[PDB]
Amino acid sequence: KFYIREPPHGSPDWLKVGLTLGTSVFLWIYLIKQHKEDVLEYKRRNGLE
Amino acid sequence: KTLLHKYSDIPEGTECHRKAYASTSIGGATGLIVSAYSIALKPPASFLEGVARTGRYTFTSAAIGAIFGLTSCISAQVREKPDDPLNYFIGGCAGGLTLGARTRSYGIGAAACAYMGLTAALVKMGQLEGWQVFAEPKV
Amino acid sequence: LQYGPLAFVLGERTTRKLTETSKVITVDGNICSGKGRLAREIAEKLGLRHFPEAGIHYADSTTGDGKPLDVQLSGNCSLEKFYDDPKSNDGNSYRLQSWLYASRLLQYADALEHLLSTGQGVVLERSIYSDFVFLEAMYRQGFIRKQCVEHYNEVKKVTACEYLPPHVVVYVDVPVPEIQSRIQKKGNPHEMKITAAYLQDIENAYKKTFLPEMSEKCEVLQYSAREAEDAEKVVEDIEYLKCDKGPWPDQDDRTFHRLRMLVQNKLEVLNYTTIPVYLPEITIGAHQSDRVFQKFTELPGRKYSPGYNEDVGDKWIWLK
Amino acid sequence: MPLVYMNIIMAFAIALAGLLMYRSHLMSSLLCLEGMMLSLFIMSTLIILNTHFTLANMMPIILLVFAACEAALGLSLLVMVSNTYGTDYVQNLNLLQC
Amino acid sequence: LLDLIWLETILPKTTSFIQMKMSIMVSNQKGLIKLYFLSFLITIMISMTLFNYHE
Amino acid sequence: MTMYIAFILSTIFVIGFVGFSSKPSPIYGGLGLIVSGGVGCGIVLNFGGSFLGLMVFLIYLGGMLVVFGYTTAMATEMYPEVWVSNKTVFGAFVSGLMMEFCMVYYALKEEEVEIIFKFNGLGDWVIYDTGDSGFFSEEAMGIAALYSYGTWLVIVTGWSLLIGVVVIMEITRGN
Amino acid sequence: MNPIIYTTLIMTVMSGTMLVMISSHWLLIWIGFEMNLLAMIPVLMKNFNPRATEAATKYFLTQATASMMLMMAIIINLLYSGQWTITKMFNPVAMTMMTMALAMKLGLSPFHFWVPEVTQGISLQAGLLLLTWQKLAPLSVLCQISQSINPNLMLTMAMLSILIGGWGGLNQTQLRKIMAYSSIAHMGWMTAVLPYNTTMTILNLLIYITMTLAMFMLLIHSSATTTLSLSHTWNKMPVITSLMMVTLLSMGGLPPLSGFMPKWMIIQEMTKNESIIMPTLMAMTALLNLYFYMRLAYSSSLTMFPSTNNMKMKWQFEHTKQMKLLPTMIVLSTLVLPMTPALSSLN
Amino acid sequence: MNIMLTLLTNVTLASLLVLIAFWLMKFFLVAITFLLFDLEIALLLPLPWASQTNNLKTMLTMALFLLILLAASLAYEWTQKGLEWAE
Amino acid sequence: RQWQPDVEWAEQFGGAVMYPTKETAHWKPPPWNDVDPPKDTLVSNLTLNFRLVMELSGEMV
Amino acid sequence: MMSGRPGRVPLQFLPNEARSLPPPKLTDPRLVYMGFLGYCSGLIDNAIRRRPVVSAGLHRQLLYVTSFVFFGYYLLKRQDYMYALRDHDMFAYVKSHPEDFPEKDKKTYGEILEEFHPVR
Ligand SMILES: CCCCCCCCCCCCCCCCCC(=O)OC[C@H](COP(=O)(O)OCCN)OC(=O)CCCCCCCCCCCCCCCCC
Ligand SMILES: CCCCCCCCCCCCCCCCCC(=O)OC[C@H](COP(=O)(O)OCCN)OC(=O)CCCCCCCCCCCCCCCCC
Ligand SMILES: Nc1nc2c(ncn2[C@@H]2O[C@H](COP(=O)(O)OP(=O)(O)OP(=O)(O)O)[C@@H](O)[C@H]2O)c(=O)[nH]1
Repeated sequence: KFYIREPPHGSPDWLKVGLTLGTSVFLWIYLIKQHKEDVLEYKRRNGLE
Repeated sequence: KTLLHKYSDIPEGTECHRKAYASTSIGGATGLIVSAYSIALKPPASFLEGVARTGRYTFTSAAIGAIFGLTSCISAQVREKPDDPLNYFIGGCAGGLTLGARTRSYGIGAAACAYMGLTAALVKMGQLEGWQVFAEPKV
Repeated sequence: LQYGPLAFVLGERTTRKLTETSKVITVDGNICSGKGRLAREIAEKLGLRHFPEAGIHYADSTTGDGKPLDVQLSGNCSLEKFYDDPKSNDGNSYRLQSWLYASRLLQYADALEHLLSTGQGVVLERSIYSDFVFLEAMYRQGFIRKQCVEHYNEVKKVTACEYLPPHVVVYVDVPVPEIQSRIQKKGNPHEMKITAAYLQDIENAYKKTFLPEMSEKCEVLQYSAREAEDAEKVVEDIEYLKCDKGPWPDQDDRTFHRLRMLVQNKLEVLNYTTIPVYLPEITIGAHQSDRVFQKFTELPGRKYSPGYNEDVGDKWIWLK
Repeated sequence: MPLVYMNIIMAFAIALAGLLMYRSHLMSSLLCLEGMMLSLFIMSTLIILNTHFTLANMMPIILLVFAACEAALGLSLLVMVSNTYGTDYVQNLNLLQC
Repeated sequence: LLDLIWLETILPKTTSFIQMKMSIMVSNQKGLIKLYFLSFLITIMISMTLFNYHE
Repeated sequence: MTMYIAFILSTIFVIGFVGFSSKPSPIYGGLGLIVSGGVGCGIVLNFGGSFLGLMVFLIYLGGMLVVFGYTTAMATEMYPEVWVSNKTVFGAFVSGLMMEFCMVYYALKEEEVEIIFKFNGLGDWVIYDTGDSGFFSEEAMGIAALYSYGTWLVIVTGWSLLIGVVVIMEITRGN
Repeated sequence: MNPIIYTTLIMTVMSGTMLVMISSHWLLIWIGFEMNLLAMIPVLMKNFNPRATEAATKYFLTQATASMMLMMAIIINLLYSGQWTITKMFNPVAMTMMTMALAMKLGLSPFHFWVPEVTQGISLQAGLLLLTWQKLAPLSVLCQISQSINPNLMLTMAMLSILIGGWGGLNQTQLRKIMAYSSIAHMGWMTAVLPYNTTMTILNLLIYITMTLAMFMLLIHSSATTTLSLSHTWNKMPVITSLMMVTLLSMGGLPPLSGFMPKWMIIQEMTKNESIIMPTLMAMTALLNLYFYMRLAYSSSLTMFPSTNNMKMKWQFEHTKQMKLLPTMIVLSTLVLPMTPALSSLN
Repeated sequence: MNIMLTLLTNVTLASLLVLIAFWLMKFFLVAITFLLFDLEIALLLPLPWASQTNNLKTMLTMALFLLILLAASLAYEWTQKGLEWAE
Repeated sequence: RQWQPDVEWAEQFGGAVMYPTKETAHWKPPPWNDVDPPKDTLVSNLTLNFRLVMELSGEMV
Repeated sequence: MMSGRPGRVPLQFLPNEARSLPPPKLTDPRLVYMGFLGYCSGLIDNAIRRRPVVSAGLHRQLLYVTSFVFFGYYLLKRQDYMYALRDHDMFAYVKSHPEDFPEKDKKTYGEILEEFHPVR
């Protein structure tokens, strides 16, 4: 290994990254969920569908 | 705005003495303000020097205003066209030539028209057309 | 994390780690006056982290492999060049000193960081406060010029102000005829070419200014080279004292947060070492600087931030 | 508008001029800086007492209270000037010329 | 004469020169509180009274 | 003058106000405003603000300026200012008497003083009302409501003062 | 200073500025203003150098004077109305008296004299707070009382700000000073439209915050204070000065770089109000801002400047500062122009 | 009436006597601390009337808030040298 | 190679004021530390004639 | 302008009746621009930290894109709401003040003169 000392990012910080995907997957699933009933509610609020 | 109304109320090309007195009052008033700031931000020597600088700034500003009012009114009724924008423009060098002589260098005097002459002409366009510089909020 | 605000908030102090064996030792002396060996002796007697004397490739022996880099790639100066040609046009003389002063300054920061993170004292040779004696001596014979001095001391005041002075200074006194006769015994062909004039200037600068100017900041532990040989003598009275002089025996965790803020930021310790003073001997134009930096880029490891070099073998780049 | 109100109103106007028209010693401005709020405090009490605005008796105290922190902030900065130059003289208060 | 002596000194250089002089004293004050706050005094006085902004 | 007693109280308030605002020595400037501070209390006292009048004595008069005069003590100019040292301070003082005595006389006239605002400088005694206060004191009840109605006012005042003490020590320790 | 009190001293500054915009009482409006000032001074004095003390004195003297002047804008209002509610001012004299009070706290007309000097004295981190966060509070009050504001009085403050703000930057070499002068020029822009449509003032404020944040942390990352110090930054970190050039042009207002969005909206709003001379001179003198803008860009990355031998040291070590939210700030401050119709969100 | 009449005669009786008897950083630090320790005294000076309010609960919890806040401000000065007159 | 700025070009953008003038002739560049060098020490080491000559630091001897 | 309308409970990012509008589709060109800006933030972040921008961590960039896409969609609804509100109350007003906007009569170009100006 080139570096004499392990650098602060020179390792996969599993807890941090696993949180990052955890943030995104929860974010998208909320997003696709929220669009669903918001569309569905708009369908029935005006009497479309 | 007593001074502005005083100058505007005098009909164009009429009562040149009134116009000249009205014009030099505005010039002198502006000359006082800039001199006061100049003394403020740049402290002069003993009070005689302070009033000397005040005298210079007021005299130049009053001179520019006085003759400009004279040329503008004169240009209006001698040519018998009061609505002419050029009426004020020739005042621009008139005011401009005055500045060029007060500093005793016509290089500033030459540039003095092209900007003051246009602006003096520009003001006349504003009065005729109806331009508003500080427009009241309408929309 | 490091002393970054969160660590200080959670209660991590620094006075808690400090003990009686927490001092800065400047075991200086003369040109090859044997002070290098005394540095190890003092370090191993009281268990202080020893720092080898700062050179041209010291910073090279801090990062990456901790191995010397190309002189063109790191420093562009050569002490041997100054040793051979006394007054050249390439400006190796002054540029050697200023790079030396920066290397010593970085060494000082590394020393303080170790002390402020362990509480264990540190010994250093030719501390950054000493450095000015060489440069002024180089000016005495004409190695550098008047305009050269202005850049160096300007860097000195803007940098060395915040660093606290040492606690212990060991001036190994060796007299001029001995040094001017010992340099033949070394045998390294570069250091034979040493003028007695340059030597004569360095010692008189030391005793008359190096010790007194910082005597009020820490006590002067004068030691002849005869005293330097008897390491048992010098180890008693370093402990026999307190070093009440200077501002070090007054600081608390309030200033220590500031001190470990700067030393941890290695870029910050030497950010002021690059003052835009356009001295001819150190000013490098864009063309040479660009090519050299581009040469620095595609070197191993240096291409990216540390730990982010796929060429070295840092796996998980797509995740880290 | 009653005369007593006029007298306090002009009292500030000279105080505003007194602080703005500056003198060599920085102390005197600090006296006038919080002097100007004394007229503010005095007149404030006048309206509320006159108008029987019982709840608005809140203001006269708290107005002075935070005016005190400013004065407390005031001379505390002043001593630092005195500890760096020797006198609070404001013509030397120009180190930021550049 | 015309192209690179007058046509560059009428619009370009004159405006540069005009902007030069104005920026000369705008950026060059004295750093004295007395002069500053005094300039405040006129500014407040002239604002209420003589631009007639109160009317 | 009995009818316009507060007017005399008010006039004395400004003349001392002008004197210390004329930038005299800080000790002398202290005198100029403390007498102004005391006389202003009489104005509030005469209107009925018993606590407010007495309270400005304790925190402003016997408060503010004691530590203020304390600071001028350590300033200790080798050349302490007296009113005769410079003619600028006398010029301000004779000025401060000038326009004050001017428009009060114009106030003594037809009473259409219209500098900035429109003032009718009649006898100050007219502005009061004819409504009794019963048993409760109007001033006392208002301030006492700080702990019943001044919920947000007391919190920010308490919080700022705690911030006030920490900032004072933080900026005086000098790192 | 100690971080825990340094945290809460800054934290109260948000709290004081928060209180200004969330209180309907005139007294509480001043309450947050001077709690804000109380905690601002130590952050100015964080470095504790004679210049830092110099900067704090000017800032305190200016800010304290305005706030005491602010009370009597309230007091006369109370004197002629008996209302402490934050709405339409009822007294013309108090109204101008208020506008000068708030303008000095914002520093647009020759009240601006402290803005360059104070900025230079304080550290770069403290400069960030002064020109970004301690500017919402005066604008918060102006937004609420905008309808009442005197049109001639406010616009005159605006032009004198941009005119001086344009001229002042043309001669300063310090990066902090030119930053301050450009901040003055932008401040004239927002307050210019302020009487007309407050949504555009807020949009200008929200947009103008982005570069001023982005530019400051970039300088802090560069650790540069003067133009020559900025010149050397290309060698060690050629990337950082490259992004600084992009955001520097965005501050100038050249489409499609977002930053022309506020200027575009201001011109359109003023034109709808029949005021057409106001925008033209306003836009024309914005070129004055662009000159020393490009001048910084000329010496930053566009033409590599001479470096120094000691800069070879800096290449070996990597940055330790965290500069949080920098990547988002740069991107949000240069390419958000196609999302201009998001203006209705601010309404 | 009587209040100034008193005030008048005491001063003159003192004025006559003085004429007849003649013709015949830490020091700063404690100063501001007192000032900042004096203002909230004026906050809690109205309190005997405050105890007459209908809502004792808010009054009791609030006057207690200032006193403990006074205690905290004093405590902060005590621990962070503060009250210690810098030697 | 293309032209690159030399030292003289840097000196253009290197003064205390970018466009020098007589009024700003003596203006000096700010110190790089942003710390003006400390002036003469304002220590009140007043020696009190207690005859016992004895100095104090405002409180402390 | 809006600020002060009847039924305008403050500190609300999406009033209830705003949901009676067509929600933006996830393939909205405005929305995909939000995602593009988020991606550009990811490149800058790695460039700022001196990392292999193209693939210097797929976790940091993924959050950058998702966060910008999220904040965009909510901003879009409020964007769509206010513009719908801006046009809505207009139609109520335009029928509330008929006399202020009288329909001018329509006369074909067979009547209106335009005094044609020749070009030479
Ligand atoms: C239609 C109604 C009006 C009719 C009358 C005509 C208009 C009014 C009169 C003319 C006013 C504009 C002309 C300039 C007047 C002020 C001149 C002045 O200040 O001169 C002093 C000085 C110039 O000399 P200086 O550069 O100092 O060099 C010598 C140094 N020892 O100055 C300077 O150095 C500073 C630069 C000049 C001052 C700043 C600009 C002042 C004018 C602003 C616009 C005024 C408009 C007035 C009319 C409209 C509004 C009412
Ligand atoms: C609106 C008009 C335009 C406005 C913006 C203009 C910007 C430029 C203007 C001129 C700037 C000043 C002059 C040039 C300065 C150069 C600065 C610099 O640092 O240059 C050298 C440097 C060396 O590269 P280095 O930093 O080592 O990074 C290599 C990649 N990791 O180079 C760099 O650091 C540059 C690194 C760039 C990396 C780009 C990566 C792109 C990845 C694209 C992925 C696309 C994926 C598409 C997928 C499609 C299907 C979904
Ligand atoms: N210009 C300059 N050269 C320095 C400085 N400090 C050390 N040197 C050089 O460092 C080199 C090694 O020091 P020497 O004393 O000659 O040899 P050494 O092996 O360190 O021996 P000891 O001093 O006994 O430890 C010499 O070329 C010195 O001139 C300095 O501050 N400036």
